[PDB]
Amino acid sequence: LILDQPTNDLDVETLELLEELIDSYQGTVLLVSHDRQFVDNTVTECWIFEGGGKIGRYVGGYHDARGQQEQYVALK
Amino acid sequence: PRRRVIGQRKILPDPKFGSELLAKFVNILMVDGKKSTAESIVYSALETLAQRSGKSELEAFEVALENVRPTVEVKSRRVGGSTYQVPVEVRPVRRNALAMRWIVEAARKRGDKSMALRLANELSDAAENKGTAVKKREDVHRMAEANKAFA
Amino acid sequence: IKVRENEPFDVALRRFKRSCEKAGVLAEVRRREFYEKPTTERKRAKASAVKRHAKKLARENARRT
Amino acid sequence: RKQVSDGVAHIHASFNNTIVTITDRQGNALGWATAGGSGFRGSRKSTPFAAQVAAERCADAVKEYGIKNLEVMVKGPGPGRESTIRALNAAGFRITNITDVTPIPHNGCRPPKKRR
Amino acid sequence: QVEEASRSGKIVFEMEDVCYQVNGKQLVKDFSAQVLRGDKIALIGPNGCGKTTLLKLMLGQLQADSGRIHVGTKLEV
RNA sequence: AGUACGGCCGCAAGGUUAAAACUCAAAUGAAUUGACGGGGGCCCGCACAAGCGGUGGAGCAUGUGGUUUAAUUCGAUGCA
Ligand SMILES: Nc1ncnc2c1ncn2[C@@H]1O[C@H](COP(=O)(O)OP(=O)(O)OP(=O)(O)O)[C@@H](O)[C@H]1O
Ligand SMILES: [Mg+2]
Ligand SMILES: [Mg+2]
Ligand SMILES: [Mg+2]
Ligand SMILES: [Mg+2]
Ligand SMILES: [Mg+2]
Ligand SMILES: [Mg+2]
Ligand SMILES: [Mg+2]
Ligand SMILES: [Mg+2]
Ligand SMILES: [Mg+2]
Repeated sequence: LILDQPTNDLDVETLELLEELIDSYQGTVLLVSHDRQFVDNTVTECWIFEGGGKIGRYVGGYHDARGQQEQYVALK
Repeated sequence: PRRRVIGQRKILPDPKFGSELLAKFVNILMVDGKKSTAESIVYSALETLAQRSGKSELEAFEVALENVRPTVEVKSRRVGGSTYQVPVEVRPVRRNALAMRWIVEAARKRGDKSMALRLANELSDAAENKGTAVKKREDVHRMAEANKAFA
Repeated sequence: IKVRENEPFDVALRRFKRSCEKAGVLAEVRRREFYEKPTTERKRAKASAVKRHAKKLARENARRT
Repeated sequence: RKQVSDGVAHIHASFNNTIVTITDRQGNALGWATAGGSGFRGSRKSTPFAAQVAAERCADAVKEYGIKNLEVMVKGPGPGRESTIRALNAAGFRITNITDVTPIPHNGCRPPKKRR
Repeated sequence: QVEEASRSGKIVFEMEDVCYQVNGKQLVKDFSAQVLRGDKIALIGPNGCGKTTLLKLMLGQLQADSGRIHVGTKLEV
């Protein structure tokens, strides 16, 4: 599954089902979203974008990944 | 171990660096009693960590470890029909025992290539607070705080 | 019950409630009644006490420690 | 508002919960916090740590009045009987006198039956 | 309800040394990552930072400037 | 069976007085030695806990149960 903002126009009642469907999905899922609550229930990793073509790959939902990004030390 | 108490068991030091810390790490990931192979992997994995970090051999292995060793961890402590768990502080000598374990377990997943490679990736991540091994610590670190009422 | 605590104390140590009013006083009021299990309790609760006087008098023995 | 100087702390310690309420001298409430509302829903709220956080939050939301001097009135036997009043000390309140106001009948109304 | 299919190969996407840059600024500079079976990945970032174009590289919509991308073996996208 | 029928008492609930046929070879009391307790103390041990590695899925080897067969000889059937 590749989802470029799959929940743009959906209401929460229909969005609630999509959170449960995508979660239980057995196969691979790469999803793109700009909201916070939705990615804390479907994803377990992040590819946080940075400037200059650099992508930092963190572990966890949205909030966990942003947590590692405060504590980054970038391997001096 | 009801009546018994056990002092310790002596371990041979690591040959390149006369440190017992790197000597136990080789033991943990060694499987089927193949000490030569697991020793080669650790050497093929910490050679690159010198290349990336700048720190050479053990300050580089320590720094990645130090962000992964925990502070507290929980256990099941049912009283008289209860089923809850109690956060208990851990002694300074069990920290590295748990810290090394979490690295190697998370290294066997995330299969990239030869173990000397996918372990090198995981060690470097822990040098940055980035990989799975750090998350396993925080997953414990949360559960020890969410049950802080028991002490 | 009340503690004025005076000028320097810096710490509670309120073991002054243990005398008189405490959960020891309220435990009997949490529930119950039955009007005679107190007389079963108070008969048991002192039959044992004298039975300890017999064991306390039973120190007239070698016992070799 | 009203910049009240001296207040009173009421702690309703119970076998299941603990409700902290800060009032002025004449029984006018200013704010409150409970163990349950501090993210301790379930069996955890009956533990003195949860009682600590209830007074931790009640120290806030009353700081608008700037309450400096404090009396403590403890009611009811329960876990959070001394944990709350130690929390207020670390919260920065001067405490003058501690009280016990647990209600005890002189053999008044009949209690519930018993639980078997 | 979703329509599950047969399990894909253990490696879905592998791209290393891949570095694609639009005329002005670089969108992806020397990427090196792997996507395994059953791994759920969220792309996040700022606006116009290449999230939509990154997927286009994976499916081969547009060609990487360098580095090569290898795709899974039993995929049903 | 403290029951039935009949008296006396009661507003009623029912109380008091009080059988017989029939059936069994016992019912019972106190104490003893064991066993047992979702009774209590003390102690244990790969019993949990802390760990490493498996079985249960797949293909095969071997034994058993069932079913078939002219016969699928007999035996072993919780821990053991
Ligand atoms: N067809 C195109 N021609 C030229 N530039 C383009 C084209 N498509 C995208 N770009 C540029 O490439 C960059 C990344 O665009 P892209 O569509 O990948 O954005 P995105 O990271 O998915 O962001 P957003 O969340 O805003 O959609 C931007 O600078 C954009 O202007
Ligand atoms: Mg009740
Ligand atoms: Mg009668
Ligand atoms: Mg009778
Ligand atoms: Mg009669
Ligand atoms: Mg065990
Ligand atoms: Mg099998
Ligand atoms: Mg025979
Ligand atoms: Mg046979
Ligand atoms: Mg036979």
